[PDB]
Amino acid sequence: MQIFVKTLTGKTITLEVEPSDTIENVKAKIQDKEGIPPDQQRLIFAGKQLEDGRTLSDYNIQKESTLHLVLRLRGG
Amino acid sequence: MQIFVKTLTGKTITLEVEPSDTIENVKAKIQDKEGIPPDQQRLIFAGKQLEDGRTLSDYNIQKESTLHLVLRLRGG
Amino acid sequence: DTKISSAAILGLGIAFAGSKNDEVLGLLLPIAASTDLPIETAAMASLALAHVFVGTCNGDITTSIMDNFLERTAIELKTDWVRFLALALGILYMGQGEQVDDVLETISAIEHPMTSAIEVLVGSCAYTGTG
Repeated sequence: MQIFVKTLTGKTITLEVEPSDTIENVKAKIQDKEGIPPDQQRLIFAGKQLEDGRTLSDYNIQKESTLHLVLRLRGG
Repeated sequence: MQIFVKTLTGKTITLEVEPSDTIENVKAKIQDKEGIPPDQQRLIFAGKQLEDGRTLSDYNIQKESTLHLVLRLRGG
Repeated sequence: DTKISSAAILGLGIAFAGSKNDEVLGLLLPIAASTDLPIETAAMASLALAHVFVGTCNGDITTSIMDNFLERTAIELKTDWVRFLALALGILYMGQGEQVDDVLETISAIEHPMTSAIEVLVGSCAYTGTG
């Protein structure tokens, strides 16, 4: 499955994953592509954070899906 | 314990929770009332934002407490 | 070389000027709603957002713009910006109905940083809201 990942700027990335792929796995493919560490990532879709462990099948994330990549951050 | 949940939009929901109720549990009760997914629920109190896990007895949230709930961006 | 950004946000603002599409608030929101973002584009972006949707409005916009206000920690550096945050968040409203009243209540719901200065500015000037 060919999915797209739009950055919080414009640049996009095409990851060749599948429906039985786990989010964590996807983040891994992103780290190998760019260089950002998982712990420093946050996939959002339809205005909602995608928890880890789950798969692209749970969110019904089909092909040509533009995932909104963001960088989470602690607070207080 | 009867508590009130004031949403930024404009509404006040009343729930019957207990001091031994976990924030996550509260968010669930709300989802059943309206339909706003848990993840998309930012509860705030006299202190600050309540994290998912602790209980209403940790933040010293007594009865008749108005929790400022904010929607974290739309969510399909 | 921090400057190309100003050229971007500028064009965009003039791009979807009169159209009210979906890709606008789609990416603009996060830029100033996601989770703590460089006051460099955060503020600017926000401005443009209101600039276009200066007329109409909605809750999602507020609920969001608010989420950021909280993720705004003076961890970056010392600089004046209350001029923008106030402006936008200001014109953002114009109707009536203890609307702005609730907003201020939120700012209080959390801690109490320098923002307090704003609590007075707005808290002071506003439509009748006594008993």
